[PDB]
Amino acid sequence: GGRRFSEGTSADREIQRTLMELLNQMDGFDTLHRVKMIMATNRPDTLDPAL
Amino acid sequence: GPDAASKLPLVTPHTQCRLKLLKLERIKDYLLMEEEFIRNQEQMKPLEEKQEEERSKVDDLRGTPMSVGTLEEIIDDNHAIVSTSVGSEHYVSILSFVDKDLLEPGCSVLLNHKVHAVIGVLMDDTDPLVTVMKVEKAPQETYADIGGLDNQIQEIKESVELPLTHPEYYEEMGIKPPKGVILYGPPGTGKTLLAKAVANQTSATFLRVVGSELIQKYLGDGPKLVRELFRVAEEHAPSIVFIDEIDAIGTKRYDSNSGGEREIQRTMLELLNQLDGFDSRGDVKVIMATNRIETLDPALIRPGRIDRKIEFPLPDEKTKKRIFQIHTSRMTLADDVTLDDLIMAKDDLSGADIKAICTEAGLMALRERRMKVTNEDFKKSKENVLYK
Amino acid sequence: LNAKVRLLREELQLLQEQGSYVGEVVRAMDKKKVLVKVHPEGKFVVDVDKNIDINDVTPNCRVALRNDSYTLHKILPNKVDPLVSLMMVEKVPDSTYEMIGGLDKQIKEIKEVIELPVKHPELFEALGIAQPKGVLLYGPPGTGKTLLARAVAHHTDCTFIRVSGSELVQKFIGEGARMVRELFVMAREHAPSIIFMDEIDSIGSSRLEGGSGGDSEVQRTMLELLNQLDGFEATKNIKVIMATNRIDILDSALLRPGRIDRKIEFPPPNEEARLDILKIHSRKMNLTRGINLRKIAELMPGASGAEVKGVCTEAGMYALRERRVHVTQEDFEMAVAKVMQKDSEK
Amino acid sequence: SDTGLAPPALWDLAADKQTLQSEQPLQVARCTKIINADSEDPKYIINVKQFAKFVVDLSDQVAPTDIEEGMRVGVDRNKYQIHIPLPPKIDPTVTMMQVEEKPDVTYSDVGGCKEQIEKLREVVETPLLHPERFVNLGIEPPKGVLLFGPPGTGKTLCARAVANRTDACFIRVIGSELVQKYVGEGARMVREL
Amino acid sequence: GDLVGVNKDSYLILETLPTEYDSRVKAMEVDERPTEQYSDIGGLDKQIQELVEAIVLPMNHKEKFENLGIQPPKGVLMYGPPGTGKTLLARACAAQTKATFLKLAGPQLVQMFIGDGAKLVRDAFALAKEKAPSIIFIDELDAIGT
Amino acid sequence: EFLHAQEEVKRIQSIPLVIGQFLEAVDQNTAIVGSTTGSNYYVRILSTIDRELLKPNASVALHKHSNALVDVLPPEADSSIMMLTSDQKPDVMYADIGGMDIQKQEVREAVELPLTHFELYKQIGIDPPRGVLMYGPPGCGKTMLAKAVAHHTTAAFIRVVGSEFVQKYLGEGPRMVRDVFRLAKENAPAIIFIDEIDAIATKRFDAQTGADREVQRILLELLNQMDGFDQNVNVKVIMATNRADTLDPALLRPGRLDRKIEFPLPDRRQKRLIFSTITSKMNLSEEVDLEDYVARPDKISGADINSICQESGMLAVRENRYIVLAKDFEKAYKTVIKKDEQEHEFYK
Ligand SMILES: Nc1ncnc2c1ncn2[C@@H]1O[C@H](COP(=O)(O)OP(=O)(O)OP(=O)(O)O)[C@@H](O)[C@H]1O
Ligand SMILES: Nc1ncnc2c1ncn2[C@@H]1O[C@H](COP(=O)(O)OP(=O)(O)OP(=O)(O)O)[C@@H](O)[C@H]1O
Ligand SMILES: Nc1ncnc2c1ncn2[C@@H]1O[C@H](COP(=O)(O)OP(=O)(O)OP(=O)(O)O)[C@@H](O)[C@H]1O
Ligand SMILES: Nc1ncnc2c1ncn2[C@@H]1O[C@H](COP(=O)(O)OP(=O)(O)O)[C@@H](O)[C@H]1O
Ligand SMILES: Nc1ncnc2c1ncn2[C@@H]1O[C@H](COP(=O)(O)OP(=O)(O)O)[C@@H](O)[C@H]1O
Ligand SMILES: [Mg+2]
Ligand SMILES: [Mg+2]
Ligand SMILES: [Mg+2]
Repeated sequence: GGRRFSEGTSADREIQRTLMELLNQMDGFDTLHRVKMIMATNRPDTLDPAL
Repeated sequence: GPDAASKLPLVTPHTQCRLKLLKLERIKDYLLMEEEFIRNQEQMKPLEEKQEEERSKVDDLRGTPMSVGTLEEIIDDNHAIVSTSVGSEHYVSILSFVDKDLLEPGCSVLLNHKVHAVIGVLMDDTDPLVTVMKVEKAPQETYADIGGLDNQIQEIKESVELPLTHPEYYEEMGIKPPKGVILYGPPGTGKTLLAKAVANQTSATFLRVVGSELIQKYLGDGPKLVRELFRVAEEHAPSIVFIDEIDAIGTKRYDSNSGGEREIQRTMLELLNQLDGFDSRGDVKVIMATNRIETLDPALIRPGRIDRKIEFPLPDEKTKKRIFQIHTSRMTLADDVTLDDLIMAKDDLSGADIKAICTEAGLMALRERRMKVTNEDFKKSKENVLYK
Repeated sequence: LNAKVRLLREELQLLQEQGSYVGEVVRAMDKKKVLVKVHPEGKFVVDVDKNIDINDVTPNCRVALRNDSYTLHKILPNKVDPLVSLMMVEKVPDSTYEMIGGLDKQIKEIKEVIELPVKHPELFEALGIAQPKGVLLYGPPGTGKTLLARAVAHHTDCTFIRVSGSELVQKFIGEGARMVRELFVMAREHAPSIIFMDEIDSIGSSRLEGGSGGDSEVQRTMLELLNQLDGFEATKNIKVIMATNRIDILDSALLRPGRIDRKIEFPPPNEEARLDILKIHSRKMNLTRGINLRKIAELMPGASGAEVKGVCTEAGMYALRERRVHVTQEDFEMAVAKVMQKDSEK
Repeated sequence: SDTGLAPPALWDLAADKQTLQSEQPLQVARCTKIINADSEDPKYIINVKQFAKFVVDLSDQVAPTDIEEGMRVGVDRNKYQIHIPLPPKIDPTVTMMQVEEKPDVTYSDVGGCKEQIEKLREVVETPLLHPERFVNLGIEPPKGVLLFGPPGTGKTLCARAVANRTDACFIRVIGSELVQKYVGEGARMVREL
Repeated sequence: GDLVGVNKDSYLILETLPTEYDSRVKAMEVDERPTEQYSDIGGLDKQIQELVEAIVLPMNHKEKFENLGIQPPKGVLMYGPPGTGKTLLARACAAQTKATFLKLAGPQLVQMFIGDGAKLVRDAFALAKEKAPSIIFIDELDAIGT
Repeated sequence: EFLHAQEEVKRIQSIPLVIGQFLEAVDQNTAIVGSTTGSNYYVRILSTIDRELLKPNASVALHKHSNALVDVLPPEADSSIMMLTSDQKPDVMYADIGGMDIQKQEVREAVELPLTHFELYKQIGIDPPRGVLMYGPPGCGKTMLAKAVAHHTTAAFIRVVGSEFVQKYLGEGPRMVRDVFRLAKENAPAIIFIDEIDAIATKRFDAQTGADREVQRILLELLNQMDGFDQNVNVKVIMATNRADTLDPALLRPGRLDRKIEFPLPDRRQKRLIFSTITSKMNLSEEVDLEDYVARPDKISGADINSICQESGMLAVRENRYIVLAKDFEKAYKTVIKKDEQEHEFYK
């Protein structure tokens, strides 16, 4: 997940892309039908305000 | 390594003393015997030509598509591990045709393209860092041009120039020359002027780096440039390294700095080692210039790292007139402006302001296509520079 | 006809010899041998076919290798110059003195430090004044700082290299990319050049108070650059510039006299300036007869260069919502309402 | 020329025939790293640099005890057979820290640190030299010393001097070299050391 | 997901190789057991017992916990001032126990590449499970537990 | 026999061929091509290939053993397929958008209108925008408008995701980005959507990892291909992001997408228009008053508005009811907006 740093690190923009893919396949151009997701976290504040 | 010229610079006679003649004739006799010594043996033993046969066989042993790779380690002589072009490591066999001396761990190696082995070393392209700070020659500023500062020119002459022109003085009293010089004064006093003056009448590779480039973007690429700076200086024989605006390694904060102050400090702790560490030093003299000598760690200035501290004050009235004369020397004035009247324009003019007046005066004469500056030009020049 | 049949019959036997690699020759070597770097593959030292003279084999360029006994075959078309790539990523629009509005006094003051010292040396030495190196252009955003800087870099036949960080393009200038004084390594190779350095990193509305921030990596650039063009620099044909919205926030070093030779002024256009600015950008649409532009200028008190070139373009758009083919007076008048009147707040 | 032209007299000393005698009989190998020693008798699992992870056994002359897991070893370029163990890889930046030339300063250019010098020799210049003295007693000599003081007091001189007489290998570290860009490899230089 | 060997020229499965573990993870398994009896540690008597009854006893008397139906405790954190005997107990407990003693560290699970740290943690626990009763010691947990 | 040599040279075509790419022609009978294996080869072109197809970077088939042009394939692509109605159309009308006229109009005047009334722009004199950025808060209705445009569009639509352009095979990303623009040119009226462009265009680029050197080429290829439009091919590009602050400035310059369409948090007016369009399809009851709900000072953009209606109706199914009463919405707002304690009234 994460908060999508500005001025992050070299091997941290890559994890950002993976979030932007898990992010887009949730609610994007092709609505996902009959697939429900459950997520858990002990710190639901570092999450990007898009997830 | 070896020098092609200077076979025997024995100019001690410095005259028509016969001693010059005896040595010269000695080689002539040796040359005569060598002539028939080589050709004679070159007939009944036509195995190696040494001029066309020697080169020819090695080329066949070499390959037409000679490869380029990085030597990664030195296993026992005649054997080494060389990194292939892309990502592979090969336990190649070193051929004796190579000098076997330039095989530094990581420079370059030429390998055969089929049975890969060491065929020859390759000289390393001049890294862009060296060219960045390799000042060739100070364009125009001479040493009598500086003017004004007199007691302060002797210190720099006596620390970074005398030990290279007359070493005897620090050769008979057994005193090592003062290590470094730090120049400090108000903004604009000739600090850099004297800095580039020494580059003029010097015989050593001058390197210049401003304090602002010592602070970089990524962590660790800090006190690694400092290592590169002093690695280039050592590699280039005698050299004077000039660090300008040293008060930018903790006086100015930049967002590009991934690590904050804590990272900049480690740059200083590496610069501290490079000036006085338990490594050998060689011949490298550091000139540091700053406009705030009170804002830097008082260990970089500790005696031993930088020894002579030279203080640059605002120009004296008598020196102020000299500054105007030197800057206005090549100017066709209109025998109507008096230098002495403009000497007292503001309580303290740095001297860089003096050149600013004498340079904006010309721009104020170009606008009218006039090749003579009048009092009006200077009067409006003295107001457009040190007022707004 | 007999030859044509023969040629086409040998093509089948000809279009089977292995193709040729395409590489770049970093530096020529001795004994008619060159050192080339091949496409996605390692470097190679390769012999040269006798048909090609070693003199033609020059620094970076595109060559060919046979298939397995690599040997230069032909000097292929030249590769794109690395600097031109920088001018393609950054897209400072090309501009000329004609599309300059209201700035006549400033145009005169810019040609005296970037045009005269370049196109006419031996005139600045007739007074003994050292050539000016660096001009600071200030003024509100959109007033025309970049539009004039390019013009003076277009009418003097000098390359216009813009340095603004943008580490995306931080590979066409220097592979190492350690210190800013590497652009010079390419600046001195491209004849007289002007190193523009823009500003305005969303400043004036953010970072007003303290906390993080600090300095500006568009200001530290000259302090490095100007420190070299003032002494330790051989080629005296390189000159630098800034555009900044504020001259009171410049460091205490860039304002010391002797560093910046001239400080040009770019104020928001006055009435006689807005009309001329509007005229230039209005000669691009099918304007109707008798469009009173003097009335349009009055209606926009305060518009640097973009609130004006936002009334001409939006005027055309307003002529499209109606499905018309001619731009009328109402369209321009209704344009100022949106760009200026409706957008005045915040 | 300008590439590798060595003393021409040494080339014939190279015995070009032997070079040809060595540029054919001597097969060039490829570096690799062993991951497993699959049991049965041989069947060693191998991992070449960037080709694949093959399965190799031996050639004839490498004793099984000569090879162990995680050991650098060369392999054939055609059938991929282990032929010679290879040394472990030490980071070149960490291998340059070893001092090869002793600094030209001895334990007679530091003055006033009589007590400091004596206390710095029973932990770095006596446990190694004359190591039998402590054996005839139960003593593990102290291992480690911190030298602290105001700048320009002699912390480095007493260290540069110890390297002039020490018989054991001396390894440099500056404290800023151990700062590196990426997370991780700032401890590798402290593990490899 | 299994590892299988394949013919080099005509790809075809010939054998099923044993599961592979990162070379780093295999070097953290102690083979030369340290020699430090419990009598070597002093003062920490109420704490040495508390550890032997949570990491060693539940490994030799499984018949006892299952008789009372209490799941054995998971994990033993050891904290205190700089030097008090934390690593002595761990080293000592690695001597009076006939079981694998996978010895982790602090800075070591940290690796530059993305996901390389996870490998050394998943592989450091799969290996212990792949073997008989094992104790995995994670010293200097600050570096990976901030 | 000439007709016989012509029909005999075709043997060099054969079935097994490697698709390459055309880069530049050096002279007649020769050219420079780039093989998909990853390389640049100096090959010889067949004397029967119609040179009219030897366009700028395109699809050319090379002989397997010895690279040599032997054909010119029709334009194609790999990971970019035009949406062919069917079940792959967005299925969202413009009437389902909760009153974003000002934003809706802007996209219409910059994407849809130029494709239809191309000749009008030349007549008036305006230069049509060549790409619109869609930036704003997270959930203000950016993708939904694009979902609508793909529906009521008479031109082909090409959908991509920003993270799709970076793949394991080195050197494949630049080819994938190039195929999208090439395929969007064959069907001249088309719209190219690059969603979540934040993953392909970021200022920071550390040129040592190799994951950034592969993203330096994707972004550079995008820039190069967006400067190859000659004001005569109508291929509009729509690019939607969430954090515009991270975008490389070079991507927001004239010639590239220069039309910043802000999508801000709805104001009081718009908020009332969103509750009405969403609640139109719901059952709803007379006693429910929407005005009471769109009156608060809270800032709920577009999703918690749908979440409110979503959960509000969700409550109805709890007691098995097919109407939503005012008692249902009240219980929905307090579990969706969850206003923070931000206040500290002693400050005012
Ligand atoms: N005492 C002086 N004598 C001669 N020229 C001077 C003197 N002081 C300043 N100048 C002139 O000032 C000009 C611009 O400032 P200068 O380069 O001298 O600054 P500086 O004293 O080195 O200061 P800083 O460290 O702030 O850059 C120089 O070209 C130099 O000729
Ligand atoms: N006791 C001493 N006798 C002789 N010279 C001394 C003594 N102490 C210091 N010096 C001088 O100090 C210089 C080197 O100082 P050194 O770097 O060792 O000091 P330091 O305080 O340990 O350094 P730092 O804190 O900068 O790392 C030498 O020129 C040496 O002659
Ligand atoms: N005005 C509106 N009318 C109807 N639904 C709306 C409105 N505004 C937002 N929504 C709702 O917002 C949801 C998400 O919108 P959309 O798919 O366009 O994403 P987005 O806001 O652009 O997301 P992101 O910015 O994170 O990419 C949709 O399910 C839609 O129902
Ligand atoms: N005096 C002027 N005459 C015509 N156009 C102008 C003028 N000043 C600014 N512009 C317009 O502004 C644009 C560039 O503005 P720029 O120089 O970047 O503004 P700023 O200097 O505030 O950054 C050009 O497209 C140009 O059309
Ligand atoms: N109770 C004790 N009895 C004997 N030695 C001890 C005792 N406590 C600590 N030590 C000494 O401390 C050292 C181990 O330090 P340790 O406690 O492992 O450090 P840390 O707590 O940082 O891991 C051993 O050399 C040991 O001799
Ligand atoms: Mg998303
Ligand atoms: Mg200075
Ligand atoms: Mg020291």
